[PDB]
Amino acid sequence: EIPKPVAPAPDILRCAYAELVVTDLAKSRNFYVDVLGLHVSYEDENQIYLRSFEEFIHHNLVLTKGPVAALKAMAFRVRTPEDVDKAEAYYQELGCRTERRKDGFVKGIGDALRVEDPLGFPYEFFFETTHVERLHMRYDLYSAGELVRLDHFNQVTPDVPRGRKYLEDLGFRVTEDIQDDEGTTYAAWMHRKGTVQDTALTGGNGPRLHHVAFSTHEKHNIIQICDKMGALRISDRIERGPGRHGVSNAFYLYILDPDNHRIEIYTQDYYTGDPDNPTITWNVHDNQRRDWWGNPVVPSWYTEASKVLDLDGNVQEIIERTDDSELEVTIGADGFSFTRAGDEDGSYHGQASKG
Amino acid sequence: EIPKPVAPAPDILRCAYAELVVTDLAKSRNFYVDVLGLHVSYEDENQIYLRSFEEFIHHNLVLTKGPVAALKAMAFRVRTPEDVDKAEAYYQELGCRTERRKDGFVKGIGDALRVEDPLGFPYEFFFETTHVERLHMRYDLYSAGELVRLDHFNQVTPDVPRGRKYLEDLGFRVTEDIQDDEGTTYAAWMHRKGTVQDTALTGGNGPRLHHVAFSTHEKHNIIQICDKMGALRISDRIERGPGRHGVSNAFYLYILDPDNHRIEIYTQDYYTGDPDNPTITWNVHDNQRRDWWGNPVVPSWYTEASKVLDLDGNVQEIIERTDDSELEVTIGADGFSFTRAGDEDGSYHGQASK
Amino acid sequence: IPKPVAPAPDILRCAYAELVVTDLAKSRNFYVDVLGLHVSYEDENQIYLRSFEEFIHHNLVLTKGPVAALKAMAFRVRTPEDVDKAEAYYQELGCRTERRKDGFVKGIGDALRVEDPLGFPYEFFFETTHVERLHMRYDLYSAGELVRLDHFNQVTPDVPRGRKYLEDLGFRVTEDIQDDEGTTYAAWMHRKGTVQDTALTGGNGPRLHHVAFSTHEKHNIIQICDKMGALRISDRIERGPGRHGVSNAFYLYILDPDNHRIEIYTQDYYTGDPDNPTITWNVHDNQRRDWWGNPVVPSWYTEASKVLDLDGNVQEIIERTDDSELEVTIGADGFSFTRAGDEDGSYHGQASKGFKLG
Amino acid sequence: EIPKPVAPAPDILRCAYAELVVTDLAKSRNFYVDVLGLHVSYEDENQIYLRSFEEFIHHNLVLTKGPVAALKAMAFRVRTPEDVDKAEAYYQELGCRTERRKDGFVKGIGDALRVEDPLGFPYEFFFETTHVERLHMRYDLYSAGELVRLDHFNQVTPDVPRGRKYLEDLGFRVTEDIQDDEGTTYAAWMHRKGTVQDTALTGGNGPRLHHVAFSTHEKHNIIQICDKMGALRISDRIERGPGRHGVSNAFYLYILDPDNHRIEIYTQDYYTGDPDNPTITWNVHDNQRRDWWGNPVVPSWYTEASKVLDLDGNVQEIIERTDDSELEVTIGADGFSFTRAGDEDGSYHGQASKGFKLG
Ligand SMILES: O=[N+]([O-])c1ccc(O)c(O)c1
Ligand SMILES: [Ca+2]
Ligand SMILES: [Cl-]
Ligand SMILES: [Cl-]
Ligand SMILES: [Cl-]
Ligand SMILES: [Fe+2]
Ligand SMILES: [Fe+2]
Ligand SMILES: [Fe+2]
Ligand SMILES: [Fe+2]
Repeated sequence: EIPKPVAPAPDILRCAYAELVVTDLAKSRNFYVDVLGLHVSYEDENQIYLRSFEEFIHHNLVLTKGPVAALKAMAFRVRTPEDVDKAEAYYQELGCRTERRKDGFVKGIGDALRVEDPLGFPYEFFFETTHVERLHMRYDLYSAGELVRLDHFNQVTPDVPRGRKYLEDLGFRVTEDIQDDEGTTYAAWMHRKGTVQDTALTGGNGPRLHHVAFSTHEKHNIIQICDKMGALRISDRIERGPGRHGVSNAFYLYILDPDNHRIEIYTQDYYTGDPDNPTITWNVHDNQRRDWWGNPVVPSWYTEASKVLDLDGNVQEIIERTDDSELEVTIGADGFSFTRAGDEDGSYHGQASKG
Repeated sequence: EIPKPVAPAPDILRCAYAELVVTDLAKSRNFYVDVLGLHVSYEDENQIYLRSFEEFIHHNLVLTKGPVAALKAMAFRVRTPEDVDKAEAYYQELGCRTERRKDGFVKGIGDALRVEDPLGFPYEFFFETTHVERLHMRYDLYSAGELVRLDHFNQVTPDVPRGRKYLEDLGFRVTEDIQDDEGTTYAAWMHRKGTVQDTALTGGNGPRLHHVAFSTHEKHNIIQICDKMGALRISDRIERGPGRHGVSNAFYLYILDPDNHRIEIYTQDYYTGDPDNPTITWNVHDNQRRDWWGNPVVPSWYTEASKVLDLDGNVQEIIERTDDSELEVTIGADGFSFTRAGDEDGSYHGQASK
Repeated sequence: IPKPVAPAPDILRCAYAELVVTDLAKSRNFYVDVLGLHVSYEDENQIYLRSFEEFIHHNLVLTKGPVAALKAMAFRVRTPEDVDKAEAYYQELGCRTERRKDGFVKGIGDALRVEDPLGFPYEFFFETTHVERLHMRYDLYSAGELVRLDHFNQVTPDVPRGRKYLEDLGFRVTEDIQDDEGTTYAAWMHRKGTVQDTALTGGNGPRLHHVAFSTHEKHNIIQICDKMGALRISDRIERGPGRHGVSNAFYLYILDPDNHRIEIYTQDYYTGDPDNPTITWNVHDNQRRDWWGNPVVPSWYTEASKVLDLDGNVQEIIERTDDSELEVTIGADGFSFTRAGDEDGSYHGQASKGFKLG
Repeated sequence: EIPKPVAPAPDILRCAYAELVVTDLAKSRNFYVDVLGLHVSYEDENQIYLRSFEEFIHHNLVLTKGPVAALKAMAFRVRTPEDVDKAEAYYQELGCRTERRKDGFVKGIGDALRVEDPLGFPYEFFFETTHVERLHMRYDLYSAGELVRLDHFNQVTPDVPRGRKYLEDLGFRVTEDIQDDEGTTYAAWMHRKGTVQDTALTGGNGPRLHHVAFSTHEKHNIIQICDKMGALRISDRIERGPGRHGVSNAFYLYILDPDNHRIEIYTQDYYTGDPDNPTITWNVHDNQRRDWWGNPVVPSWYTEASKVLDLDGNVQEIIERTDDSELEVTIGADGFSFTRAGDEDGSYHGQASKGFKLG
């Protein structure tokens, strides 16, 4: 168990940006700018800084050329400059490795703290950031598939309860989770900004980054991303969806970038900002929990995820999950799922839904 | 081959309605009225007559209680009363069994001809029908999943070229098809009304009815049907989709009624009314041909379809396809498909996609 | 206008308009950069444009000239022989015709242009150069994509006279607007099984009221408005967006650099059955044009494009003598209602929603 | 100027519900339930309690039968029980009348404080509320026009800077405003929950309630409300819209209930939760500021609004605005608006846009 520090937690506003290491900056640019339409805040020969349509902070995504594709930092903005001090004291008490840079790690961010957190993830906390033109009314630029906000991160970690307690102490509130009747937790979702999630934990071998998620305005915008990928004859990079989630209630899609970093497109979850927001727990065998329409979850969604780096830029060692596997208990040879609890009709034994 | 009659073909306007035999009328009512929101044109203890939001003819669907669920008739509206006579002469010349009822087979249809067509399907041709309130501006009745038009039928038949030529002789024009390099035809789509299809042929054991399709206004209306089915905890009756079709370019969904009759929801195909409308042929191994996004086609979509009846109400015997199977050549053990022709990356062998 | 003995040509649909424009570059910016139409051909004299789902060569030809005007509204006919039928039909009507075996504009073959009995330059053709049908080119699809040509709309002074002539030509009336004293203000009529291929608006004419393009969805029309706001050209949004009464379509009217009016349109209904029910609206029904009762801007009733004769000269305007829709609905002596017979929700001497004429 | 109390401000979460007095409860029920599709939490012969599709607190709207239609309370939820005490101390320090009911003023609310605020508005602060079934996945109930959340209130008040400062001290941050070049503020928008607004100030004679706003998921849901009102032949109850706002960037519609209470339908504004969120100031003469497409703002939008009650249930006296009128300076006889700053072309002098004048 990760202890609760005496030191006060920093006041975290929201997920703000991810730094992803990519192997071929031009191929990555083509995906994120030409295919997906993200907006360039800054670029050079080593990095591309990208933002969503409604963003005013400098960026939501930094693509950094490197030898090994991986998550380098998942950054959360805090409420005040003093909250970066609070973050530093909090993680030091946790016994975590930290590094503070008054002029930032990436362009457009000022005083920033990176940490190797108790789950092995590279978290950044910052307040100071360079404001840019907020493009929210630039309908002359708006794409039929426009990505309008950064919504969340999702982390693969082997022990979900352990991670959950730590994030709650940090001020994240759990909104939804997946458990079974034998005391196992498979996943949890947790927030600061008053949507379903700013980050989320998926049970599995980790630390690995499961995905970064961007929002659209409407469901047809997600449909258009699929249609465009069909026209570009890259439909093989559509991993899963489009669908309606059970957990979160959002319309969604998962696609794969050139380094197999997974990107979710997401819209129309609900408000969670009240402190007694009702927590929703799904059973792992409920075939409407991940896709509300019962569409099967492809095995790659459970097994594949991105490496993460430590503060020296080296890949974190992966620790094996020993708790039961969501893949195995739902779609593996001895798995089970149901449509209606207690009804044999519409249940699946040893296979995925829909044939 | 089915020879072309010397008798002139009836002038067919469009698909108009289907009569489905159902085993439990109340359960079927629940599905078509309460889940799907179709509008009641007439009902009693034996039948429910239903129409879409924009329809002015009496109905687009008749649910008839009976012992064995099946298609009883797929009905096309013809241009004039005289076209019913032309239909009778045409099918008589083909040597088909016909039945003419001057006052109709179902309520709200007048003079009507039913035939056991050369592919074993029960076709009806009629002109006269009772007009009803056209609900196209009744937004006080509009559902979040509103079904707005009847769009098409899809028939399973063993020899697609044979059926295609017969339908061409009847004035249907092929818009799209699926073939391979060996010259096998797996499916064809063909129209009268100036959309992609009024009926369609799927290669397989037949005669069987693959589906009846209704359209929505927008893609979100199809999404809502899925969402509603999840809320009703009947997501197991979502068979395939939602998706974008390759063939037709329509946004689509397939669902299953209480007797396993398959219903497609469909929107936003394209205009085909010019007589030189370009015909599109897809390769059977193209994994974007059926679902443009490359999502796999579940085997039940290829293998399962509804029985059809003869004019006595008995189930039509089935003839097994001898041409190659689309299922087998794409997703079966010796099948394959591609994302990009000639590229092993994104190809699938002995396996479906994704 | 008498019904010829000669058979009418079999008309499939509206197919394209040729508009004369004064500044080709400014017109290009509007139709290509703002509206996203697709270039089939262009040079210093003309720009040929098509919608997303079209396979014929073009739906719009922009021709540089001194005086902005409609030069031709073109209908495609079913067979080559129907061009001969059109020629014989209009000759019997006593109309001026011109036949060009190799077309008037690029990508059209054998074509007949006529100065029709209402003074409009109609073209009939079958032969056209097929192009890449872009209907699945989602790599090109814009948030405001125009997917088809839907219809034309013509200003003419005597609507019944025009209606009868178009009925003889094979168009079928779907909807109209009349009053209780027997005046007709507008009529809509079709060949292709939608609400309209052309339409008549009562007023001084011949003038071209608009050309209409379709979108897939209502949000595509909303995006056009949003984009025009972002470009700071919201003053070129004339009217809308709205829901029509007549046609039931979602709509918008915008103005090109020469004030040619373009409608964007979606989700009208099927009309292909021969006994398709006609719908007649009362002129005082404030839901007939905008279903939500939003006021119809006066320019919509007064402004429209000049049309040319076959020499390229502007057609003389003939004044409407029947009552004016503007005057009887939104002028100082006008009225409209929300519910027939109800004073609540009625408007007298002004438009709906609190406005009078500017 | 309203002074900043020494006492700490309550921590306000969000707007939570309004109580509207209505004259004919059945007619009001038909509007809010049958026309608009709000979900009944409770009703009797005197009150109807309604919530939106995604709500889990007891209600977002209470309709209370009474002799004079008016706003009775605009209610904000606070973060903790202790924040109700803080609200009481805060308003007392401001010299405002307060009333505390341990078991609530309306059903499904617990310990609650109502106040006559410094602008004459009846505010409620509460934490405790009865949870109900959250209908957010009840797609079997979902309407083509479904109202999914309560979004905001909008208040008419004569002195916008005076109100703005008071609300800022209370912790609301201004996200957008409308000013001119002569020092006049015509309107301001301010939030707690991280959308553009939880409440808003519109310059005018007040206190009056301008509107209550509900959100939809998508723009087509707003269009459906319009379409349905046409089918019901109540298009005369569509006041303004649908449109795209400049301020807020939301797609919108304004409609009028049976007592002329104005309801906004709203979707797809942007995130404001960062504390340095950029404040956007529009010039009052910019004809894209209220409707981005330049559609004219109907004069009733500027002149009509609902009465508000004091804690005794009597109507609050109206105080006249002396600052310049947005109506007058934009669409009135000496008004002006532009499409492009400094361009005569597309400007409007002494009339509205798109060919209209004031009736
Ligand atoms: O591509 N296919 O799977 C198709 C295309 C159109 C259809 O109507 C259909 O039922 C199947
Ligand atoms: Ca000034
Ligand atoms: Cl999921
Ligand atoms: Cl109109
Ligand atoms: Cl506004
Ligand atoms: Fe996610
Ligand atoms: Fe189909
Ligand atoms: Fe039109
Ligand atoms: Fe508002």
